Amino acid sequence: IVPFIRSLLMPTTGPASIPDDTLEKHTLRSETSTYNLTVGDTGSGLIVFFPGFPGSIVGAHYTLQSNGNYKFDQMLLTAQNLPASYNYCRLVSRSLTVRSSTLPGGNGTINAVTFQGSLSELTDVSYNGLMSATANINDKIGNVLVGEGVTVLSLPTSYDLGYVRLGDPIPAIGLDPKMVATCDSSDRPRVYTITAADDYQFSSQYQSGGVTITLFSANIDAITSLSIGGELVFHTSVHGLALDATIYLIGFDGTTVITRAVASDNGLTTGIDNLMPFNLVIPTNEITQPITSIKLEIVTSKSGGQAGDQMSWSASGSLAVTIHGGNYPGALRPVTLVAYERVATGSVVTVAGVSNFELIPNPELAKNLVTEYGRFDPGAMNYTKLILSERERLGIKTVWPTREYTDFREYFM
Amino acid sequence: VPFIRSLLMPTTGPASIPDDTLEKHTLRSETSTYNLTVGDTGSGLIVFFPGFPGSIVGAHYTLQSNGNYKFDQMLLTAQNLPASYNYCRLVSRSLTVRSSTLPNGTINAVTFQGSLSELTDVSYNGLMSATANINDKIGNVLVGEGVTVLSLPTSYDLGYVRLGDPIPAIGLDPKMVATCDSSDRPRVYTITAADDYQFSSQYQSGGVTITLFSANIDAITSLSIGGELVFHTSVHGLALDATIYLIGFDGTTVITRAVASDNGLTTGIDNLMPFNLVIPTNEITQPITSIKLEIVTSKSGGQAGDQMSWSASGSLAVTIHGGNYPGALRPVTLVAYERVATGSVVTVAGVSNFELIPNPELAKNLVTEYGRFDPGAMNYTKLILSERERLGIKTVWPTREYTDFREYFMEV
Amino acid sequence: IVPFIRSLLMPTTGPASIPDDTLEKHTLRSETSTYNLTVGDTGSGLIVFFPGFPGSIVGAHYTLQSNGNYKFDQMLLTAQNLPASYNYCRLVSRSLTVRSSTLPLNGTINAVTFQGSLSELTDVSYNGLMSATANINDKIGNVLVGEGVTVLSLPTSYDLGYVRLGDPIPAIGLDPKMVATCDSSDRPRVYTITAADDYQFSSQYQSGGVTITLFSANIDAITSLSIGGELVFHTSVHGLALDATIYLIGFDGTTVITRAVASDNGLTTGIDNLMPFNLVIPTNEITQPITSIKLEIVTSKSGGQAGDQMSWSASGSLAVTIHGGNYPGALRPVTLVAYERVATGSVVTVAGVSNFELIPNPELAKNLVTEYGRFDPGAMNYTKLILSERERLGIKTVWPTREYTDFREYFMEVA
Amino acid sequence: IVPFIRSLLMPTTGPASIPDDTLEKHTLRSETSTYNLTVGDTGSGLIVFFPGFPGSIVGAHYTLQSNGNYKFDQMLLTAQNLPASYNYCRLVSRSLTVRSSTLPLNGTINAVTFQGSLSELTDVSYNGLMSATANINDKIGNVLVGEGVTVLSLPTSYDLGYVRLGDPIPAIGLDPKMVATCDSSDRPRVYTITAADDYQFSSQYQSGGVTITLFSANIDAITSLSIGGELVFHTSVHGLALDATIYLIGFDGTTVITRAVASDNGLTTGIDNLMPFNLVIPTNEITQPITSIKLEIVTSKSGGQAGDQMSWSASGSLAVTIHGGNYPGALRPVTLVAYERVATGSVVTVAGVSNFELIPNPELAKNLVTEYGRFDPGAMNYTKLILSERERLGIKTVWPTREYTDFREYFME
Ligand SMILES: [Ca+2]
Ligand SMILES: [Ca+2]
Repeated sequence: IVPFIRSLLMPTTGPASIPDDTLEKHTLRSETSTYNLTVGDTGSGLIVFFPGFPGSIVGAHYTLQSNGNYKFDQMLLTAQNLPASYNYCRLVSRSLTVRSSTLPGGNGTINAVTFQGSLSELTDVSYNGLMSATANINDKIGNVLVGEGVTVLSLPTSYDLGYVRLGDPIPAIGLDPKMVATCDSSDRPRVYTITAADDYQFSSQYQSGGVTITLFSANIDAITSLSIGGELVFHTSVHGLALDATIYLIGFDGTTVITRAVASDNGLTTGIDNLMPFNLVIPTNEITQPITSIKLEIVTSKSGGQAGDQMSWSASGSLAVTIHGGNYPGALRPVTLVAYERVATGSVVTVAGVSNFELIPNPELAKNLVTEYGRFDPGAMNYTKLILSERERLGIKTVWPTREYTDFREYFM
Repeated sequence: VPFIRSLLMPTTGPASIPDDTLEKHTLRSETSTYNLTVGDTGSGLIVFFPGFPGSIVGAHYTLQSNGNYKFDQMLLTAQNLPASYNYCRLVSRSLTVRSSTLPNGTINAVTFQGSLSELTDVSYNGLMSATANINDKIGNVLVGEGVTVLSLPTSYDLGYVRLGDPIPAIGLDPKMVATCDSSDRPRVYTITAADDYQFSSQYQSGGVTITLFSANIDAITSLSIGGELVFHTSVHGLALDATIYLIGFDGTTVITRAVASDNGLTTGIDNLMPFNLVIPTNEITQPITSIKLEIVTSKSGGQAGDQMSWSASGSLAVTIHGGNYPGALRPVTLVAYERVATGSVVTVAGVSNFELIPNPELAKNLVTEYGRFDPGAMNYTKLILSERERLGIKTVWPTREYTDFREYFMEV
Repeated sequence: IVPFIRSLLMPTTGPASIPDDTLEKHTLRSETSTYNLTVGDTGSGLIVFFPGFPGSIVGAHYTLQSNGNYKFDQMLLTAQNLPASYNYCRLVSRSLTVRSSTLPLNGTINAVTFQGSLSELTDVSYNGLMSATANINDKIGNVLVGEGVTVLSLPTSYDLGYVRLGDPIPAIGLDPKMVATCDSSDRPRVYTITAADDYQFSSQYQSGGVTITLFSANIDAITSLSIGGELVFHTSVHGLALDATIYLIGFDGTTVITRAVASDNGLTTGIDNLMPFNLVIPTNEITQPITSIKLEIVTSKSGGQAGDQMSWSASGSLAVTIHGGNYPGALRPVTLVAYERVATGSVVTVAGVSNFELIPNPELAKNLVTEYGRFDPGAMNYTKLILSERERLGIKTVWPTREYTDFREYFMEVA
Repeated sequence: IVPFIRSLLMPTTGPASIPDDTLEKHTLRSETSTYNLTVGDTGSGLIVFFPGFPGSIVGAHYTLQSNGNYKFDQMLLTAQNLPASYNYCRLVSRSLTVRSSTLPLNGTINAVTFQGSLSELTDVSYNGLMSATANINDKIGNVLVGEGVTVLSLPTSYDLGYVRLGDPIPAIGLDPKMVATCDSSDRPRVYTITAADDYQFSSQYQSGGVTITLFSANIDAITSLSIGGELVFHTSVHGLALDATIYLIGFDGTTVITRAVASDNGLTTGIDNLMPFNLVIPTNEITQPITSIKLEIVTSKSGGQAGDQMSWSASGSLAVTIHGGNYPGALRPVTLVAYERVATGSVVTVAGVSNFELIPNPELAKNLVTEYGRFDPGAMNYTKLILSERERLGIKTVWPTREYTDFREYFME
C-alpha cells in the first residue's frame, strides 16, 4: 500500500512524506522514545502525551500522591534533541506504547483518552474522570490491563501545516557563559487576553512587610517560550505607597515554575496615572515542566507606616500572554492522557515509541545532508481522506488496547 | 455535491470544506435575524464581514442630517459561538436585506476587497466604484425586493480560528475577564510618528496640546500597541501627558489610553516613553477605523514668555490579533439604502455555516469527525469559481435574481 | 405515487393510512382549522402549535403585552370536536399556514420546532426562539407576515398506539354540571417533586397566616392530570395549623387551576403529621396550557400575634401524572410561530388541515364502516428513505409559504 | 456490512440507529463503564447487571459475607450521568467484560441471563445460578476469572418507545435539598397486594405497643415508585391507636427506605377506620435496588395496663406502581455474574460500552443536531434472521471472553 498510509497507521515502520501541498525540500527521520518510569507509593499516575508535537517533546510523567495532588516526575523526549541538528520540522506520524515490564521483589489498569484541547483545559484529570473528556468512542479506552498495555497513535489535526522552527540555537557570543540564544517556534501564536482589573478598589490597614494579594489566577498552556505584555494603571489618594508586583507561572502539579518581578518598590504618586508595564519574555530552557496557570501577586506597602494606617489604590489594566507557536496544531492541543492505577509500588511502567518527521537541517548538517521534495504519490492524499472519513467504520483509534492494535496491524498487512 | 450546495445556497445547511485541513470537527448553522429602524434621513449603511470566522456578522449605521454616520448596533449570530466553541472555520454564509414595513427606497451594495477604513468613499453612490468587478456590485435595487449577500471564498486551507472563548480564571475583581483570542495571522501596522520632530511653543497655564498623528487602521477584536517615543529637550521643568484614542467609523471615541502621565523631561538625556497597551475585545463597542496620539506639554512653575520645546523620534506597532486571517477584517460587503421612509423596518435574515471544535464542557457530549470524503468536490468548486463571470455568481444580488439562480441550480 | 407520502408532505390533499404495523380497523378523516386572530397593541404575539397532537387541540394564541408579559387569547382547535364523535385516534399528517390577511408590509415572523414541551423552552422571545433547536430545517427567520409561514408536521415515531380522545361516557348525576370522560392515558408522563427534605421553616406571624411558596416547578399539561403524594410535617410548637393550595399556572403567568390540599390542618407535636395529595384535574377545567405548578403553604398559630415565631420541618415528594402526556405528539414537540411589528388591529389568519385514523364512538359506529386500510408494500420504506434524506431534500417543519408552495410543485412533477 | 448488526454484536465499535419503525429525530452516543471492584474476605461476590437498562444504570456489586448474606458495595453506572444532558433515551447495544486484573490464578465465574427481575430469582448462589434459565446460550460456567467473561446485551423487543431519563426539570424552592425530575414512566409495572381479608388480630397489651409484620412481598424497583391503596380496620375495643410503617428492603436485606403510613391513628369502635397509602418514593432516595416491601403495624392502648386485651380486624389492598417498570430492559432481564475463590483484596475489573439513541435536553438541544438516521433497507430482516438462528450461530448473552474474541474475528471476516 501507499507508504504514507503505512507510516500514518504504523509509525514504527518508518517515515514517509506527507502527501499535501507543502512542497519543501526536506529529509525524513525517525526518532525513538524509550523510558522506564517508576511507580510511586499510591500505585497511580498520569502520563501526558502531546501526540502532535512538532519536535522532541513527547510528554510528561506525573505520579499521584497520597494527598491527592500530582507531582511532576520528568519530561519524555525523543532519543536525540532535534533542535541541535535541525532548524525546521513537521510531524509525519507517531505512536507510543505504555505497559508495565516489572514486579518489585516477590496488578494494575490503564484508562486513556485523547482530548481536543490543551492540558489546562481538561475539567477532570482523575483516573475515572478522563473517560468523559471526549464523546468520541474511538478516542478513549478503559481498564486495559497494565501488563498488556495501551498504544497511543497520533491522528492528524490538519494537513498542509507549515514547517515549524525548532528552537534551534543561533550563533551568538556573550560575557555570560550561561547565555542562551535560539530561533523559536513562532508561526501561529496563541494569545490570551486578561483584564486583571477594571477600576478595582483595593484597601487595607498597613502592616510591616506589606499587604499581599493575588489579583487573579488563570489557566493557560505553555511548553515552550512565551511573552507577557501589557500594563496596569494605578490611582491613589494616599501618599507614600509603593508597589511590588510578581507574576507566577504554575505547573500542572501546582508548583511554581517561573517567577518574574514586574514592579519593585514602584512608588505611587497621587492624582496621577501610575503606569506598571509588563515586558516579560520567558525562554524555553526556563520552563522545567508544562505551565498550566498564571497568577499576579501585588504587595502594597507604606515606608513610614503605622498600625492602623490606610493603604488604598484603584487599578485598571490588561495583559496579553503570547505563547509562541502555541496555536500551531499539535503544539499544545490535542493531548492524550494515559492514567494508571493499582500498579504495585516500585514497578516499572515502560514507554516505547517512534516519531517520524520531515526536517530541514541546520547549516552545519546541511553540508552533508541532501534534501528533496519527496515521492510523488498521486492518490495518497485521497486515500488518507477516505480512511479518516471512514474512521468509525474502520475502528481507527487514537488509543488502543495494545493487543487490538497488533491485530489491527495484521489485518492491514 | 453537498459543499457546492452549501457554498451557493447557505440556507440549506453546512457541509465540510473539501480542502486539506483535516481536523475532527462538527458542523453548525447559526441564523441572524434583525429588524433595524430607519432614521430621519431615510439613509443608512450596513457593513457586513462576509468571511468573519465567528459570530460577528456586521454593523448598522444610520446617516444623519449633518452627513455623518452614527453607530446603531452590531449584527451577530443567534447565539454567541465563543461560549460553546473554542475553534472555528467559516464554511458558507448568506444574508438578505429588505424592507418589511411602511409607517419606497433603493439599495446599492458592493463587496470591497479591503477592510472598512480602507474604503475611499462610503456614500450611497460612491460605493459603486469600490470594486471594478461587475459581479461584486449591484445598484438601485428596490428595498422592498431586497438584496442578497453571498459569501464567496477568500482562500481555502485556512486554519481553524480561536474564538475568543473565555478561559478558567478567578480574580478579586468581579469585572475581571479572561479569554483566548483569535491570534494566528496577525495584522501589523507600523507608524513612525516622529523623526526628529521639533515642537516649540510659548508657555501657557494648563499646557499645550497637539495631535501628533492620526492614522486609519482596522479592528473588531483585541489588539495591542507597543513601541516608544524618545524626547530631547534643553528647557528645564517640562512634563508630558500622552494619550492614545481609537476612533469608530462614526467618528466617536471608542477607546482612550494614557501612555504618559506627568512624565517629566530631563535635559540632555534620552527621555523614553514606552507603549504597553492591550485592548481586549469586550472594550471595543463598534468597529475601530482610526488611531490618534495626543501629547500635552506643560511647565509647572512657568511664566508667559517661557519657551516650551522638545524634539522627538519614535515608532509604534499596532498588532491586530488574527487581523490578517482572511475574512477577519477583509473583505467587506456594504449594503447602503436611501429614500426609505423614516421609521420603516429594514429586515436582515441570514445563515452562517461553520466547522467547529467544542469547548471542554460541550466536548463531553459532542462527537467530532473528519468529515465526508468527496473526491471531486474541490475541483468542481475551483471550476465553478473560475467560471464565475460566465456563470454570473455574485457576492451581492437583487434577491429576485438570486432566487431564480437557486432554481436554475436545483434543476441543472 | 404512495398516498401516504402525499398525505404526509401535503396534508391539505387529504388523509391516508399510516403504513406501519398498527393494524386496526379504522376510518380516515380530515378536520380543518380556521382562525382570524387579532393583533394586540404591541404588534407582537405568539402562536404555540402542538404539531403532533392526536386530537382536536391544534394550538394556542398569546399576545405580547406592553409590560413584556404574554397574555392568553384563545385555543386553536379543529372545526369539530373529535371526542364528541370518536373514541380513538392517531394523527396521520398536518399542516397550517399563518399569514396576515388584512389592513386596518406590516411585519415579520420567526418560527421554530422545539423538541420539548412548552414549559421546557428556555427563551420565548421573538429572537430567542431562533436557537431553541440546532436543526437548520426546524427554524425559519424574519419571513414577511404577508407572505406567511407554513407549519408541517413531521413524525415523532410511527407504530404509535391509538389514543383515547377524552370522549364522554354514559353517566347520570344529581349535578347538572357533572362530566364523565374516558381519557387519553396510555404512556403517562410523570413528574416527581421532592418539595422538601427536612426543610426548616421558621417565620414571624402575620395576620391571616404567613404564606410561602414551598416550591415552584415547570411542568406541562393540556389535558387531565392527577397529583398524588404526601408531605410530612414535624413541629415542637403547639397550636399551629396549615393551609396548603396547589396552583397550576398558565404560560401567561395566570392561575388556571387552584386546588386546596389542606385546610386548617392542625399540627400535633412530636408526631408525623401527614398531608396527602389526592388531586384529579379534569380536562374541562384546564382553560389554557399549564406550564408550572406551585405549592403555597400558609402557616398559622392559633393566637394571632403579629410577629409570633412559627416553625415546622417538612419532608415529602409528590407525583404529578399527566395522563397520556408522554405519548409522542401529546406534549412534545412544539412549533412556535412568533410575529412582531404587525400593525395593531390587523388580522393574523390561520388555516390548516389535520388528518386522522379514527375509531367511531358507539352511536356513530352504527353507520360508519371501518377497515384495515390499503396495503402498500413500499410506502414505509419510501417514508424512511425520504426522512433520512431530510436535509438533502430540504423537508422542513417550518417554511416560508412561498417555498413550501414551490416544494409542492417540485413534488407533483416528479410524481 | 449492516452497521446495526455490527453495533449489536460488537458494541465496543460504536452506536448505530435501531432499524425499526420508531422514527424520531435523535443523536447517537456511546458511554463507557469502568470499575475496579475489590474482593471481600470470602473471595466471593455477585455483580447484578441490567443489560437492557435504557439509561445510565448498568448494575450493582455485592460481596458475599462469611455469614452467607450479601452486602451491597456500589452501583455501576456509565461515565457520565445521561439525565444531566438528555431527556429521552433508547438502548441500542451494550457489552461489558468482567475479569480479575490484580494479585496481592485464583477463581472462577458463573454467569447467567435470567428473564425476570432481580427479586424473582429463586436461587442466587454461585452454583444455583446455572439453573436460572434453560437456554444453553444464556449461561456459562466456571470460567477462569483471569480470562474473564463478556456480557452481551440481546434485544427484549424492538419498536420500543423512547424513555424519559429522569432528567431534572426547572424548579425553585425554599429547600436547597429540593429535587424535581420527569421520570421514566411509560409502561408502568403494578403490584397489587391484598394484605388482609378480615384478618383477625388479637394480643395482650404491652407498654410500647405490640408489633407485627402484616406481610412481606418481593417486588423490584431501581427508580421512582408510588404506593397507593388503603387498609380498613374494625374493632370493638376502646382506646386503640395504630402506627404503620412501610419498609422497602434491599437485595442485601438492609432497609433502603422507610415511610410512616399511620402515626397514632386512633381506632373508633363500630366504624370503618380508614388507613390510606399515599407514598411517592423518588429515585434519589433509592440507594440500592429494592427487592421487597413489608408493612409493620404497631397496636397500642393509650390508657392501657398489664393484662389488657387488644384486637381489631382488617381488610385491604395496596397498589405499588414502579414507574416505567414494565419497559423491557428497565427491570428485566438481569444478567448475574458470580465469582468465587478469588483472592481477598484482588481487583475484579469491569469495562464496557453502552450505545444509545438520545434526545438532548433544552440547553444541549441548542448545539446538538438531531436526525432520523440512516435508511438501511435490509438491516431489520438481517437482525431477525440472525436472532432466529441464534442457537445455530451460538450468539450468547454471556461468554467466556476468549470465545467472544474469537467470535468477533470470525465475524469481521
Ligand atoms: Ca491544500
Ligand atoms: Ca414495527
